Amino acid sequence: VYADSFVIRGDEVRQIAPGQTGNIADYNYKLPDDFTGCVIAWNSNKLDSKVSGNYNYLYRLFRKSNLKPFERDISTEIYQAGNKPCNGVAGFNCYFPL
Amino acid sequence: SVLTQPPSASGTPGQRVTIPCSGSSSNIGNNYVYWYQQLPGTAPKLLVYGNNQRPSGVPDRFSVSKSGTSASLAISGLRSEDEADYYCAAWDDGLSGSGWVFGGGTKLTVL
Amino acid sequence: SVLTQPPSASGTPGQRVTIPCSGSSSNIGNNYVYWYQQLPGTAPKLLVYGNNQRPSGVPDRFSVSKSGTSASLAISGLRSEDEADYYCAAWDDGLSGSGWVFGGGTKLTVL
Amino acid sequence: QVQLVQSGAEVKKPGASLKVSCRASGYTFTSHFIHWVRQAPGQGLEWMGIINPSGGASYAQNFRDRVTMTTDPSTSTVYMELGSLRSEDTAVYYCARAEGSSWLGWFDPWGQGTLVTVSS
Amino acid sequence: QVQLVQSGAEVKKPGASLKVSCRASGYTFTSHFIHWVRQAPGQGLEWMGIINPSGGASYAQNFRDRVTMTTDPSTSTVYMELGSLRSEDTAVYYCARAEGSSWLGWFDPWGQGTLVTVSS
Repeated sequence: VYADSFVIRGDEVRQIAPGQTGNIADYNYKLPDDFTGCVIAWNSNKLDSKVSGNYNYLYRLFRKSNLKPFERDISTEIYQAGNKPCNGVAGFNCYFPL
Repeated sequence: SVLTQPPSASGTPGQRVTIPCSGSSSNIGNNYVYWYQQLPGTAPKLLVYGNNQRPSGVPDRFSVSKSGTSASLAISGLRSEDEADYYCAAWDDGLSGSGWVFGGGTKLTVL
Repeated sequence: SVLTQPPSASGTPGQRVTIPCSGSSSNIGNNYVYWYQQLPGTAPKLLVYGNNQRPSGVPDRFSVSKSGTSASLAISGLRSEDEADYYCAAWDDGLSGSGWVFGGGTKLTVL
Repeated sequence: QVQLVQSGAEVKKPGASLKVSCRASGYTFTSHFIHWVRQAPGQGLEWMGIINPSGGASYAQNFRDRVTMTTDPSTSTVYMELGSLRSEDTAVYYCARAEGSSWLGWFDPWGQGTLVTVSS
Repeated sequence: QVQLVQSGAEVKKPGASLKVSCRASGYTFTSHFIHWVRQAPGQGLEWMGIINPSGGASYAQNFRDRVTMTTDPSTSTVYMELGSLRSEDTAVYYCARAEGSSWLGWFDPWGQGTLVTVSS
């Protein structure tokens, strides 16, 4: 049994099932189609959610290409739109990837 | 009705949005697939046809690929004009008949 | 105004007074129920919390029970000074917003 | 330079008959197959059928038994006759050309679109 | 003494702003959350806003983008500014407090309440 524990928002409960795709199902943790079985989900408002705000979880928003399934992603290289290099402070076509 | 497509798609400008189209052996498992884009108050245009060539007058930024028995179309550099409905077409043959079936469609827009 | 509360209660003298507080399973079945006694012109005060522990100095003449997704308050030996306001408090989840929505108010009349 | 012209259509009673014309210019008419397609509001697209510029024609099996083709390779016109209409067949029709070999090909020309509807 | 003091709403003019100061005494400010309660005449209790003793804040869903509300851990006082007055303001407001852990907590402190009336 490979138990994977992670916290996701309550709007993306539908995509966790095998087969579906999206911004979360292909950029961060893609589930193979041949995945036999299901998942376990429950609310965590009383445990993780806080009135003062919780900022302990993150996920990828931009990628050069779709990653290989079940291959861990660790490196957090910055992303750019134009071909001109950007460094120092923000500017034109220079945005924070995450 | 046989061709399956996402109900709708969306994305922020400057992102990359991928649209799938999954069929079967009869639809995609043997022959080529076409992709069609429809704009409000406009005739249909061409995005990818023949799956290895791109028509004239269209930017080549519209990336296309075949993943086994499915087609995938990825778009970068999203702008206002991108707001359109996408369909996938493939000559299909069935035990009762055969035809030029079009995809269900996927409404792609930005709020 | 999702919650429903009786406008008033009537009964013959010498009869036990039963007040039902019924809602949903999110605020009563899945959450604890708070029972407040509010005086006319005075801020509400918590009297019953958790259905298991009670503050000291409170006589046991009042009784409270929980069955299914509802609760019942039973008072034996009604007196003339029992005419007050009573509030049910629980955590509810609303489409517009989720929070601690209280009742409207119950008024009793003695002839 | 190259474009297809159709006939503007208006409201039709259910069970009536429709004669829709398609005039093409700017290219050799008797060289490309003709696809007619129909689009319904709040739905995808459905191709009506395929026509040889000089000869017979073929139809989708679901929409057969009610559509009739006639060709005239003199003034470069292609006609649809439609009958036994209903209130649920209100749609928009396009007349387009394809590659000379039919099936797998490029579809540069497209229909201007004609609307058919039922109302009173 | 352990009391939360808030000034009542006075008469004003259209186009002006109302300033209400809520001050906690008798206990440390960074020990209890600050909560807003509204009660209309002949009506139950409604809640608007939350200010943590040290942290962020939760505004009013209905009264958003026009109510100024913040915190200041210097004088143990908070200030609420109201603009674009309306007849809906006629109620009594409680600048109350709750437990230090929220959710399942006891509302030990209560406020006297401010009577707000807006009429033309």
